[PDB]
Amino acid sequence: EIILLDYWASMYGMRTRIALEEKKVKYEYREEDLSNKSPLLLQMNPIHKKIPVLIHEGKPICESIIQVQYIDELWPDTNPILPSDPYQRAQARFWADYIDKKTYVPCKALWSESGEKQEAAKIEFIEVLKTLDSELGDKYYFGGNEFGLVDIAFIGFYSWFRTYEEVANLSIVLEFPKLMAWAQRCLKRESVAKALPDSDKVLKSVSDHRKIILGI
Amino acid sequence: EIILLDYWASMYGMRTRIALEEKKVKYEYREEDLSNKSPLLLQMNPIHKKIPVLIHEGKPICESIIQVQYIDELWPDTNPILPSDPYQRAQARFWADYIDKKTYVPCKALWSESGEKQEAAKIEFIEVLKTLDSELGDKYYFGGNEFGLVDIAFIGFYSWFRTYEEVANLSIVLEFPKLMAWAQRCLKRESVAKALPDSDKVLKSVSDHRKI
Ligand SMILES: [Mg+2]
Ligand SMILES: [Mg+2]
Repeated sequence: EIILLDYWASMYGMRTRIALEEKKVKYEYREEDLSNKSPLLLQMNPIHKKIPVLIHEGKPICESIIQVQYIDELWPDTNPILPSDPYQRAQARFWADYIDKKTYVPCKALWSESGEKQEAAKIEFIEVLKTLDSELGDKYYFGGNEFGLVDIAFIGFYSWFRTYEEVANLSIVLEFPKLMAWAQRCLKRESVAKALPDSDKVLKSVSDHRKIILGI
Repeated sequence: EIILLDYWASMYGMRTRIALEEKKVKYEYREEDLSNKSPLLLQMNPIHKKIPVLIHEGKPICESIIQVQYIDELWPDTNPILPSDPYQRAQARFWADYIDKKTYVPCKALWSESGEKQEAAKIEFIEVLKTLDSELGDKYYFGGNEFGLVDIAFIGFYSWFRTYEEVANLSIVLEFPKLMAWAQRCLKRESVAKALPDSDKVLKSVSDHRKI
């Protein structure tokens, strides 16, 4: 029994959706209402009370990158996610940690705010894009020749690029062609295609939120 | 060849010192001047430009919990740090992540700030202590019956407890006897005793810093 408590537009939740599909395991997806958290969510993640929460045989695993590693360790011989070499594994973890640190808090403001908070977030996210663009270099994947941990860690953001361009006046698609080509590569995988929502859907939802909540 | 670029009072650097000693590997420790970062530190950690940096055969590994895992994966059969069970390993990673997230900012503020910022830091750190005390429960170690990753992740903070008490007017020693007993347990390991600086030394350094 595997249950995933998640929110459709969460790029962090998408990571775990992708990991599960890479391993071809059957699981139950449960959509959470962020304004009305389920008792199960509160019971399983009492410390943070956030999605995604992975429940395996009644036991919770919290934090998306920890979930992905857990899934890779349980089914290591089916579409291995992490590298086998300890140094390369450390580098994968580093870049996944980088993405989390630079985006989870300082980038929610990209769509949920206007004014100075949004402006600060724009500067931060453009720096993230430049840094990852440089890290990718001319490789097919962040994992080198094969799809890996860091690819999973960032690909969900692709479904938000059009939103960031429209609500935060960012230029992403035309400015980072290497990243766009990388995303198109990843999108061909069934796990990724299944996990990522349509970009127009994300945009409509965020626009509606901004109109209703921010009056913008 | 193993080089560790570190700062003596960094509780994050202490983690990697402890892991290295747990594996009994020989390494070169290099003390960094935080106000004058070496060219080697900037070359090896261009993204964050912070200590600790572990250099192994000329290749950098950054971030202390990633360093500890790296060390454990290179020498897994000598004093294993992480659990062998994947679920237990996920929980260890969770609590190490919790510690990093909740402390990295509000513990700098404990000693480097005053006023509302320091008061806010005090509330956050007391919450951390209560949460970890609850998680430890009646176990000998965060790792259960044996010293493990989460123990390594938090034990360096012990060397700062006196500082937090004195500069932030916190009560820790009298309020968390289970955590105090846990720290005494950890201190019996040579790796931990070697890594943790004297509590009074940390306080003097911080006091001088606050004045100047
Ligand atoms: Mg690979
Ligand atoms: Mg153990």
